[PDB]
Amino acid sequence: GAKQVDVHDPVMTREGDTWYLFSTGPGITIYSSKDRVNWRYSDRAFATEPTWAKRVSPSFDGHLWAPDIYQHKGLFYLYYSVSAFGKNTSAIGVTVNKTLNPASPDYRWEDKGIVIESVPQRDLWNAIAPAIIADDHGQVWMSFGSFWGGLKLFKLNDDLTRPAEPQEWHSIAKLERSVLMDDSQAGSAQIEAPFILRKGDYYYLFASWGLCCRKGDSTYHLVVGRSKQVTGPYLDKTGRDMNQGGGSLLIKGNKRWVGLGHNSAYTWDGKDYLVLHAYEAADNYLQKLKILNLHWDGEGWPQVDEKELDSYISQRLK
Ligand SMILES: [Cl-]
Repeated sequence: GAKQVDVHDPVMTREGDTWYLFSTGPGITIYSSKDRVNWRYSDRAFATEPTWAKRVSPSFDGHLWAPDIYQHKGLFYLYYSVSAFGKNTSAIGVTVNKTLNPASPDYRWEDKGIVIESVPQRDLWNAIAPAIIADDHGQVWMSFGSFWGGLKLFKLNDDLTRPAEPQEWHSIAKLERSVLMDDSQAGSAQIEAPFILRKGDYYYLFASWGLCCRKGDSTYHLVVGRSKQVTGPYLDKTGRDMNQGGGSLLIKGNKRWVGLGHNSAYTWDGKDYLVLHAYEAADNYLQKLKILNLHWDGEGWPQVDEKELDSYISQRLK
């Protein structure tokens, strides 16, 4: 290729011998790769935009946020966020395809509409940044959230397009906020973008703390907690519940990478990987894809080598 690939809020999956990468961007931006390093543009999920997006977000600009990709019964489920900066006029949608290869006769994204929507003054959460997790009991869950009253988990219905009925919800992580604050304001609870990975006997909840998207002043970083059951509670290394501000440091930025986060995490062929964006100080703070090897310490906690922020170098192909 020649330049690193620029992404925000990345997720990944493999179909056959091809890797696919999904990013925040117009219609959700999709790339493909044979080796996880050299990436070509593949498609955008929506050629224009979801038919319903403007009614949720009247000033919608075409950019969909924070995708999650999930394989289930032979299909590909791509969750995506419609929102507006600074507000909780937001909704998570899902669109489904039979395959990820755009040359395939089976290739077509079909929107299934709104999974969940937040409404100002009704909901103390923000319906963005979905992540899908299955448990040991045949059930599938969505975690999501950003600012307001924090991160939530709810049970999905049988087709994975709406909340199961009757509904079942759980709070999984939170930072301080008084309800006397105006309901329309994001607050000081700088927590977002949950992602859950099952490893050994625990579920691990990753979350982003601090502020993204602000050049030299970004404080964005990753913290983690763990729970025996998918529904919590997620505790940190000191035994503090993430519902009361717990979370142990996984990785933070340095002089070259000022802010990093909004991660995913995967087990591929018996090894584990952390997938994130990081803002490159030497290139106008432009967010680059980073894939790091995910290790586990003697106490059962994830660990990464921050040197891989430099040695993992994606390439954008023609
Ligand atoms: Cl995400």
